[PDB]
Parts: sequence; C-alpha cells; structure tokens
Amino acid sequence: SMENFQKVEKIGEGTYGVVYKARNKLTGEVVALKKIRLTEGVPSTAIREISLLKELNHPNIVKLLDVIHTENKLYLVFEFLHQDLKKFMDASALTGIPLPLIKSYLFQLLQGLAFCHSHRVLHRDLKPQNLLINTEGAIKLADFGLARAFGVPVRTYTHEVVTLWYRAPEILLGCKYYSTAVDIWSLGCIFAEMVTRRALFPGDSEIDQLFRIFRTLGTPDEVVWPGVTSMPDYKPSFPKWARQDFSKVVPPLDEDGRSLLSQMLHYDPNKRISAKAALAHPFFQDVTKPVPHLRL
Amino acid sequence: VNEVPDYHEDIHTYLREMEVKCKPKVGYMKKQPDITNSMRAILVDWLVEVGEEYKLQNETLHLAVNYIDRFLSSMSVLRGKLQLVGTAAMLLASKFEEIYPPEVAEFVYITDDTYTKKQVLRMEHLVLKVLAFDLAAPTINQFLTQYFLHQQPANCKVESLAMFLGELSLIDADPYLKYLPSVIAAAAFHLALYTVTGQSWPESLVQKTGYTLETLKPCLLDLHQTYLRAPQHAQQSIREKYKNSKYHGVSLLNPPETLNV
Ligand SMILES: CCn1cnc2c(Nc3cccc(Cl)c3)nc(N[C@@H]3CCCC[C@@H]3N)nc21
Repeated sequence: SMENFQKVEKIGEGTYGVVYKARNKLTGEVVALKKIRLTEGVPSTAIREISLLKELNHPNIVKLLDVIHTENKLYLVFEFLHQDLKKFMDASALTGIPLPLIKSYLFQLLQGLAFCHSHRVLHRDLKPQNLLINTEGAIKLADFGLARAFGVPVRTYTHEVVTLWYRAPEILLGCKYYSTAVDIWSLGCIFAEMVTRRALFPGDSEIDQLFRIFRTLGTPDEVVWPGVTSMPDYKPSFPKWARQDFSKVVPPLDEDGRSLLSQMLHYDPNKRISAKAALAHPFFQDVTKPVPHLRL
Repeated sequence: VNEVPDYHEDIHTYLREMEVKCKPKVGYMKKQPDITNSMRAILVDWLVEVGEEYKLQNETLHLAVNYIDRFLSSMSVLRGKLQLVGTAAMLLASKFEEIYPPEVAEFVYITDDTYTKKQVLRMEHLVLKVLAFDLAAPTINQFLTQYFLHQQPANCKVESLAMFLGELSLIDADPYLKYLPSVIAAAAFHLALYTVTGQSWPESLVQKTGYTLETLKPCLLDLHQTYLRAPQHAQQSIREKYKNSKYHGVSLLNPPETLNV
C-alpha cells in the first residue's frame, strides 16, 4: 500500500498525529494522510476514530479510505478536502459570507450530525477547525478523535470535553450525564459565528465562559431550566443578568434564523432542538447548494 | 434527552443489523484442536474477577468476550496462549469504553508475569488486524438498558437481576453462542420480571422488537436451567459479584421452580 502514495506537502497537526496531502500514483486520487507514531500501544484516540469512521458513510462526514498498519507507524488514508471553515472565515473577513452559503453549510452540518446521532455517536469537538469544505460546495464533519459511542440511556462519560468556546452549559455546570444536545449547542455557536466572523462566547476560563453565556442569554433559574439550582457547580452567588433580545445578539439575521438559533441555544437540554427536527425549520425553505464564493 | 427520544428507534434498528455482522461462528470450538468450552469458561470467569479488581464497567467485560469469540472463530490458539488473547481483548475493550483505562503494565501484572509487556502489545496489534478494527459491537447490555425503559414503575432488583443472568450466559459457549445478544437480553429481562414481580414480557416490547414469548421460548428454557444450576456451576465469580449491595444482592434471590410457558 504505502509505496503507491507520493507525499506533496504538510497540511498541519490535528487532535493527534500529523496530516499530509498526497497523491495515489496509479489511480490519480488526492488524499489526506494522518500519520500516528508508535510506550502504551495503540492510543484509544485512534481506536475510536478508526472504528466509528468505518461504520459511518454519509456525504457530510469525512470518508476514511484505508488503514495501513506498518507495525512501527499507523497511516490513515482519507478523502482530501481543500480547506477548513475557520480559514475560509478569515479569507471572507472583509466582505462576509453570502447568506445562501451559510444556509447550505448549516443544512449539510445538521444532516451529518443527525446521521451521527442515529448511529449512536457523539462528536464532542465541533468547531470551525474540524469542519472541512470543498470546491463543489460541500462541508463535512471531521476529526473524530474525541468522539464516543453512547448507550441508551447514556452513562457518565468523560468530563474534560469540547473546546471551551463551543462547550454547552450542562458540561460547564458539572452534570452527571450529557447527551446529543451537547453537539447542537456547538453547532449553534458556529451558526452565529458564520454570520458574524467572530466567536460568540470567547471565554478565558470555565467561570468566564459561563458568565459570557449568562450575559447574553440571561442567568438561568428554576423556571427556564428545572434543576439548574441543584447542579454540582452551580453557586447561589452567581450574578443574575437579564436576558437580552436576540435581535441584539445577531443583528443582521432574519426572523427565521433567530427562531432557529434560539432553539439551538436553549438552556435546558431536554427542550433544545434535535438535528433531525432542525432540518424541517422554515429557515431552510429556499435552500440550495452553491459553490464557495472565493478560491480554496 | 438522556434517553434520546428522537433517535432511540433508529439506534435500536442499527444495533439489530450490527448484531448479525459481529456474530461469532456458532461451532468454532470443535475446530479448535487444543481448547474447549471448559477452558473458555475458566477464562471468562477470570475476566469477571479482573473487572471487579480494577472496577471496570460491565460493558467492558461484554465487549472483551465478543472480541475473544470472533478472534477464536478464525485463529487457532494453543492452551498456553488463550490467556494472552484474553488479556489483549480486555485492554482493547478498556481503551474503547473506559474513561480511565488501566495502564498496559497493570494488564501484565494481573497475568503473574506469564507474559511480557512486548507480548501483550503485539497480541493487541494482531487482534486489531484480525477484527479489522471493528470494535463497536452490540452487546447484551446495550439492548437490556433500552428494554428497562418499558417498566411500569422502574424496579432496581429487576434491572440488577437481568444484568446478572445476561452475564451468566457469557461463561457457557454451549449453548449461548447460537443466540443473538438481543434475544438473550429479552429472555433475561422476562425472567427477571417474572422472578421478582410475577409480570411478563410487555406488549410494548413486542411492538419494539417483534419478539414474542413464543419466539423467545428456546433461549428462555436454556436460561431458566442456567439460573437453577448456578449455585452448583464450576465457576462462581459472577454469583460472588452480584452479592454486593451495588447490585442489590440479587444473586441471593431464589429462582422460580417453574415458568408457565
Ligand atoms: C484528515 C481529513 N482531512 C482531509 N482533508 C483535510 C484537510 N484539508 C486542508 C487542506 C488545505 C488547507 C486546509 Cl486548512 C485543510 N485538513 C485537515 N486537517 C487540518 C489539520 C490542521 C490544519 C487545519 C485542518 N483542520 N484534515 C483533512
């Protein structure tokens, strides 16, 4: 296997391993290689990514093509994608992203996420650096290093999860259990970010993150979120900030977009909209799949 | 939301499919020249002990057993190496399922230096190659916890007793290798329900599963007998485990003499 690939350039470093662009010499196909070096044997990080990605075939999840097991290294062969969403947002900083593209990308990310949740898989690290895009107008979920197969109902899983800015309140307040709602929170922070080109809650610690969320959405009490007052890291001495109009949180967004975003950032994980239900929302009435507006 | 209402039915359908793809060969033990159902019985009992010593999830144990049966369904193994296979399987399972897996060095310690660290790590790689990394297998527990959601009033002795019976089935390849995880879990749920409350397998699970008391009868008969004979079985680590308060001392409950089936 490994002698048919010609390395082209380095792309960069992921959750684990290092990523290269390369070319299949016999077939012509451009691929992305993730090289993992082999202390402790095969890392659980790779055991999860490989097993879960072999099961998941969907047009909005990155495709794992082969595993090459050279006993000294492990090579993961993946379909190549031209850029991640974070870099594309910097390339559009002046100008903005056109609304039909935001709509298309949000729609595709929900399709991919609905497919993960129907196959018993929680992403856990959804941020713009982990969402890959191509020339033809597709966006795909990538980086399953932090992912994890769940049971029904869920048990207690790892607490040290999701990058700070995209982390849901139930994780911040130390609840025993978290579920699929955690990925929707992240996807809502990202939707706001596509519209604005800056992060919605850019905290510097667990407590500052919480305070930035409360400042925008209101400090939650027992009426808006039953049980919140008993959570392990809830403190009665938290400041009680008033909730501001969503027309002020994301000023350029239409009435439908605001409806959808509010539903994705609901405090209570039981009332937060599912990826499956979000696909039917009136925001996506007129949706298409245009190609990105700039070169990648 | 912790019971994922929008997805539980898609997830049940998916697990039914995978259950069939991750199935071991039903009659693998006769084509193994050096080992027997008795030897695998000893190995599984040892893994239960290891799981209690390092306080691992029960799912971890069920998965390891799945990896062992699949590996032995295609690879001949000498009696002197059966423990090396079983140790690698438990390492792989813990890495997949545990928040805090034990370190490789502790998996060497629990073998009484029968094997080296180099050996354990190489067996890890071979098990991965043989299974082609397909490690997210459905288990009895994955079905059982779903079935538990159909209780009139949730009942803790019912739940712990079903877990115990499910776990008992792991020891005896003959004849539990011919039954699928979803079926064994359905027999174990009905049997625990009857023993404790006198109730039966509800119409709501007939609706979800398609399984009736008549299609469950074969497995339900073998499992009844296993429960009755458990105090006499050569391997006792599971009975000992389910004496704990953690599982409501359910191994002390007396089986029923008769089924009405
Ligand atoms: C392994 C699956 N995979 C397929 N295509 C990938 C990828 N593509 C590019 C190519 C050129 C520029 C960029 Cl930013 C991403 N980046 C990529 N990851 C890099 C790693 C650090 C730099 C940003 C990006 N997430 N992973 C890719």
